[PDB]
Amino acid sequence: MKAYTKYLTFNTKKRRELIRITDEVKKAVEESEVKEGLCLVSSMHLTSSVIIQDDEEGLHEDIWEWLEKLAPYRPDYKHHRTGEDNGDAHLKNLLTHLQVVLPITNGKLDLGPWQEIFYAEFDGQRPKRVVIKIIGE
Amino acid sequence: MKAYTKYLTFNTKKRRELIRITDEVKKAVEESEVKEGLCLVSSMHLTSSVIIQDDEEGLHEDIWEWLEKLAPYRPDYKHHRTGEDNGDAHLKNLLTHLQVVLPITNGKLDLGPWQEIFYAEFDGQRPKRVVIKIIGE
Amino acid sequence: MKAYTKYLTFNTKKRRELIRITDEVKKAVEESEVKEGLCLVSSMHLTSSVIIQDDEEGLHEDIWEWLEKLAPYRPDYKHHRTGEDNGDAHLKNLLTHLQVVLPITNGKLDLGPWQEIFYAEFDGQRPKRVVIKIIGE
Repeated sequence: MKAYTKYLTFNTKKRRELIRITDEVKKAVEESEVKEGLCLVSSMHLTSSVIIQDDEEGLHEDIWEWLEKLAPYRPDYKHHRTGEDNGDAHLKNLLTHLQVVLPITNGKLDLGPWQEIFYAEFDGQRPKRVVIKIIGE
Repeated sequence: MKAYTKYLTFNTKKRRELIRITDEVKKAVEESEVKEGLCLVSSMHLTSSVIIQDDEEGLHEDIWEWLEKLAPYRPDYKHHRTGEDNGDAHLKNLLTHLQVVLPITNGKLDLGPWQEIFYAEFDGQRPKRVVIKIIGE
Repeated sequence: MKAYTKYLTFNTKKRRELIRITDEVKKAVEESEVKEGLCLVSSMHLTSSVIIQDDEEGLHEDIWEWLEKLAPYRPDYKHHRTGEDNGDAHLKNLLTHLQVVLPITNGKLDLGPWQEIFYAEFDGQRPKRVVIKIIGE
């Protein structure tokens, strides 16, 4: 059986940011030479997630507003006992889920007509990685 | 290694609907002849998800009410700049997560005593697909 | 191809509880002899989930408070028609997502610097299982 691993590193210019990584993942799928298989794309951190959204602008704005609404920055989270006040970023990671698993069909990332893979940074400005793990034939 | 792919197509009679697809997935697991492996079941759209719930009626009603409560239809989402006002469906997809991964054990879908796989449509009435991707031996 | 299955059983002392199972999963990864692969860790129940959080105390308290806030116990959920009033536990399962999929790299669980796998019980005090399903080489 074939297996392929690749790590993507980000250091966003902002604390919160949406980064397209579909082509990155597609590059990995090609390198893996896998014809049929599974492709896991997961954030290795608790304050960021790999999500599948689409490209529309307005929707990107809606998700930040919904995230802030459901998992708002707060000064009083208990996590702040450590002096860290990125508690909301952890909640946003829980909310959105840290990862996605995609099919590989006929040597291709099996995506829907509008699906796009993003690295959703919730506490960036420092080096953080995303793992791509592919298995199959 | 063995790999099997199958797409399920839905065109719900309603914008929002709960559709049982466990037997569909089980049919695919049988066709794949896989003894031991993994089975990914994922929506190929941003406005629908594959979820695992159970069969109880009341709970089905609770999830729609909770979804509407956490990701309410709204006329003012920015996504509406496109004239599309299914923004809430995208949020519901984020909320519930687009997919599930299930074990295949001894040639069988490895499910809990009450687990049932559903295709949860949040903006239906048009052709949308779900991918089943199986790998293993 | 190699495949390995192991079930973890819990019967929490409390209705709601956070249980570390990272070492349990690591034990399974070792037993599987898999060098490169995927490792699914999923709750077999609708009222509990496998989540990835980190170890900080304050954050553990924040997640219970956020969960209760987003998916509060309630006496009036429709699910209660059955006399069961664990409706909130089902919602919490939806919220947090029942499972996680982890990479196996060089015979090791491929985890981030702070990632820890937990069994998050939302209606415990009875025997419930978590499945570990590993495939790869």
